[PDB]
Amino acid sequence: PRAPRTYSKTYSTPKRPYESSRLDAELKLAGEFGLKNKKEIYRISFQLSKIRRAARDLLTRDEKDPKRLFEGNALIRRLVRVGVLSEDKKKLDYVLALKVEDFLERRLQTQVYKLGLAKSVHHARVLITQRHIAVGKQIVNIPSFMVRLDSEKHIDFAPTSPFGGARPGRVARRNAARKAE
Amino acid sequence: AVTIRTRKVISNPLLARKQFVVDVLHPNRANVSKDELREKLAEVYKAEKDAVSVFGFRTQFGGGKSVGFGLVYNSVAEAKKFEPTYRLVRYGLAEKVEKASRQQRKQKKNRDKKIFGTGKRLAKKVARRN
Amino acid sequence: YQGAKLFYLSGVINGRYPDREILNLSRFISVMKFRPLKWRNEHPYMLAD
Amino acid sequence: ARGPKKHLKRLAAPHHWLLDKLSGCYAPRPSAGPHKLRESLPLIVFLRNRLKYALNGREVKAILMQRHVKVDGKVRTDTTYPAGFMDVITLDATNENFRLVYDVKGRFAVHRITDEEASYKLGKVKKVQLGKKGVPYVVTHDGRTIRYPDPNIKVNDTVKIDLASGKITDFIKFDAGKLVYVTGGRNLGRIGTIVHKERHDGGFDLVHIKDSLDNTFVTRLNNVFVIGEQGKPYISLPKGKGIKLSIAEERDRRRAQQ
RNA sequence: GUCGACGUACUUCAUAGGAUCA
RNA sequence: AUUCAUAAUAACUUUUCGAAUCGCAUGGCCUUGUGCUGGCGAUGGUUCAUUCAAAUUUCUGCCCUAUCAACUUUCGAUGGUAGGAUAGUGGCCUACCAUGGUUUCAACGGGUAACGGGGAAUAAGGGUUCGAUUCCGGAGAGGGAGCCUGAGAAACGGCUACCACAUCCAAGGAAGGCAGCAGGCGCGCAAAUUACCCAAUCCUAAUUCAGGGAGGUAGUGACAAUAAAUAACGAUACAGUUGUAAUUGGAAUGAGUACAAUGUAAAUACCUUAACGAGGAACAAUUGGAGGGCAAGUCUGGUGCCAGCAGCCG
RNA sequence: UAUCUGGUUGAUCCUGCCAGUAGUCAUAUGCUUGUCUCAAAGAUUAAGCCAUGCAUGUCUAAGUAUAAGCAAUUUAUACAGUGAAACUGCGAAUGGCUCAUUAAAUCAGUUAUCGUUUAUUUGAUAGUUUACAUGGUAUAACUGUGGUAAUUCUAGA
Ligand SMILES: [Mg+2]
Ligand SMILES: [Mg+2]
Ligand SMILES: [Mg+2]
Ligand SMILES: [Mg+2]
Ligand SMILES: [Mg+2]
Ligand SMILES: [Mg+2]
Ligand SMILES: [Mg+2]
Ligand SMILES: [Mg+2]
Ligand SMILES: [Mg+2]
Ligand SMILES: [Mg+2]
Ligand SMILES: [Mg+2]
Ligand SMILES: [Mg+2]
Ligand SMILES: [Mg+2]
Ligand SMILES: [Mg+2]
Ligand SMILES: [Mg+2]
Ligand SMILES: [Mg+2]
Ligand SMILES: [Mg+2]
Ligand SMILES: [Mg+2]
Ligand SMILES: [Mg+2]
Ligand SMILES: [Mg+2]
Ligand SMILES: [Mg+2]
Ligand SMILES: [Mg+2]
Ligand SMILES: [Mg+2]
Ligand SMILES: [Mg+2]
Repeated sequence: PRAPRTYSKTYSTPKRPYESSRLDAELKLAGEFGLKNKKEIYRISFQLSKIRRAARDLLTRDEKDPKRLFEGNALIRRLVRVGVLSEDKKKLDYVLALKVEDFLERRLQTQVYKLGLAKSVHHARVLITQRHIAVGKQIVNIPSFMVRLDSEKHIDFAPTSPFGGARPGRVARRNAARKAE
Repeated sequence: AVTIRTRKVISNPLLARKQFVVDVLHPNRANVSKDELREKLAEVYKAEKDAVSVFGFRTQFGGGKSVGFGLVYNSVAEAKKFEPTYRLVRYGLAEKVEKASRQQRKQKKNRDKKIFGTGKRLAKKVARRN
Repeated sequence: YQGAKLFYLSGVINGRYPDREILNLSRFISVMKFRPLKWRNEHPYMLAD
Repeated sequence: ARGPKKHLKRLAAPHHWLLDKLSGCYAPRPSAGPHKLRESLPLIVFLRNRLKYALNGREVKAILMQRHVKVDGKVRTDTTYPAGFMDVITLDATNENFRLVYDVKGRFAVHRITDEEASYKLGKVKKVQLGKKGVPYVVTHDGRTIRYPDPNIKVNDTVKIDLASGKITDFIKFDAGKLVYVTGGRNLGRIGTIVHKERHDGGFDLVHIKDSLDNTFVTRLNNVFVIGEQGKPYISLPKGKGIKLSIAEERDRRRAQQ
């Protein structure tokens, strides 16, 4: 038979889901960023936990260790590239200082809201899922799309979208035809 | 308009052709037919349309561009010699051979396996018996 | 019930269904077994021929 | 099993072939030939996954049946012929010649050579013995039996073989200071110079090799292949000249060139 | 035979103590 | 490291091998003859080496059991000599010999819902458990036994017998092995298609071409996993700057339908895309839990008008 | 276990105790089930029994065609293209499936063959024994005559 294809879980249930403070924190996060469910928050928390555990394990290694140098430099480069970590904080200690909000801000939903293309996080989500947002020349319909620093300046309305210079949607030309008739 | 660009061009004299990756920009169009791409590539490479093969075209998410693979044979005879039969059938260069389904052929094979010899002697034997 | 057999018949040719599916249906009936029902096993009945 | 096997699973194939794990369920089993199964590169992998001339096995067969491929100066038509180390592959239509030499990573590299360098190869003398009628002969690492050898040729030496006639033109003794190429183990693909051969009777002899950067490593004698005197190899060497570079140095160079 | 011994599985009884107030 | 490679002498052999084979082409010598010579290949053939393998083999490592302490040795158990047999070492077997071999550092016997490993889970670490199941190796083809062929089989989609089942029959005979792919029974209670194809992966052959239920393609119970729609922006209205709308405005879009093209061996689907596709956006999201309130209603109890049960029923 | 909730009296604090609340994985099962990518399908310790179909055949210029086969023809009065059947060669000992037996057995790592077989591939290797080329000591396919209810049964010439 053919060789297996790998798969993995991108989220995990927290140790105590029922903590009242935790429930309030999830409520605030979902409301601020317009997240659909607690699964997305768990996903970002799982990613952050993985990153911080890797950073801690590297820190346990003695300085100048080739493994520490190579892996820590790669990790810091990735975090700086995605935008979570600022340029001036290029150390493993500041990697442990990251928070879920830093990742959530980089989502294409929040970026579309912030850049002024949308009036709310929910309006940004609707614009994304309806194929109105293009990062460069590529239409992206995934709200969880993580925007890189270089990609940040190229978010715009898609060429095919009615807002981006294409013809009006079905409703607009429908109403125009009915008015004309 | 439509723009066709050939990338990663390799010249394969072993198979007597040129291989490449065809990237098609087709703004305001669903996609480009293999016929039109073959004609345009033949015009570009100064070959007969019969000698141009194109396949594996996928339109990128969001539309506007397609990527596929293309072959340009040195002349038509080499194309007929090397090209797969199914692709030739697609282009009309060869006619589809009509054959029974695999189950029919396999059952016929087994029935013939049961018979020994030409079988004419068996036929006349059963005829005389009955 | 969950998982019940459901047979699919495509078209009628010469007032007959496709041969393959009827063969499948015919075999399915053949190997079938019937439960004992309370009423039918307590009363005598007969379908007039 | 009740006899020899004829199939090879992709996951069971040699790693250095670099085969996709999802492309299929089977991999080309190298037919019997000069080189062992795990130390060989079948022509299908070379023509398809390395040179990219052929897009599928059928096209490889079409190429071979046209008799366009020569291995060591002789035309081969078998898809899974086990081409291996130091084998010269000639494609006359493309006017191209290749020598199969490991790169530092441990994988057969696409190394192009000149026609003059394609006229000969090198062979490690695996055995030296008298045949029938008292005619001495040498058996090399590719299974070539060459009769009437120079008496000075002993085991572990490297003989330069002319492909046109298959005769020994020159030979190199195994001694300290000789340039060697590692053909097995985790140091596969490295080039260095012998420093000392540690001899153990009834066991495996170990050789200490010093590379150009002064690093030293120990390898079993079976994996060593003499290729010339220091700085003067008898064959053109691949890019990097068999020098291992740490991951950090590779990163630095890659960023520099990019 | 509402029999004895053992093995196994269960049920049940033993929880309030100090300080202030009325 | 050898009685090794190799060589020599004397013979021996139901005794072998040393081309009575095939395709394409028609070159060179001459004393001019269908004379002499001669090219590129295929297939066989002895031996050696190599490759694919096989067989045997050295060291170390297995779960529970001591309320299993002695076991093996008559019928090989330990070893020696010679033979036989094997491809070959060898108690592998035979004949004659000795009396040896294992064991509280657990032999031997018993249990195993015991194929072994790479691996999986958990855990802070030590540990504990799982591993029929994508790779490797072993064993089997209903249960024992024995073989022909062949380089390779103790083969079972090869053969013969016996044991158990079981099909056809004119009763004389004949034919069997799904722990292969589909699909049935094993209950009276249940679960993938008796689908398409060699296009890719590789395998077999005299062989580029034929074959391949190996394998791929699609179909089919939410196996295990990834992403992610079910609305967004306003105005008006009503009620205690908050809440509620079968109120209302024109913009957005895919679920679905479908010219087409791409995809594919041919198809389906995906990615594209003309034209349709939204207010109850009825294009009608689910699974659990908690708490109410209502009567000319019903039942039970009693320090009056109350309390409990409860209330789809007035 | 932790956290949280509740009970421990005439009430409120401070202790202690008691009850419920944790977990993924596994089995069975219930309700719901729109889109994209991807992927698996065991289990009565029953390795229990199987209707039906298929799953192993194979020809190049290069072993054997007077098929009373096809089509081309005077490129062919030995043959010459293609070619059923049969002989010959190879494969069928690979692949696929299941985990019954098996407790120093298998298997893992590591050794040995100076202890042996090896089709095939690859390289070498054979002036030493009517020939302008020997037989049936011979048959298949095929022609023709037949037996059997029946089989991938086969008898005589
Ligand atoms: Mg659009
Ligand atoms: Mg040795
Ligand atoms: Mg002996
Ligand atoms: Mg004896
Ligand atoms: Mg186990
Ligand atoms: Mg068992
Ligand atoms: Mg296992
Ligand atoms: Mg077996
Ligand atoms: Mg069975
Ligand atoms: Mg058997
Ligand atoms: Mg079978
Ligand atoms: Mg078998
Ligand atoms: Mg089955
Ligand atoms: Mg032949
Ligand atoms: Mg259900
Ligand atoms: Mg819905
Ligand atoms: Mg869609
Ligand atoms: Mg003829
Ligand atoms: Mg035969
Ligand atoms: Mg035991
Ligand atoms: Mg052992
Ligand atoms: Mg063969
Ligand atoms: Mg040979
Ligand atoms: Mg006869």
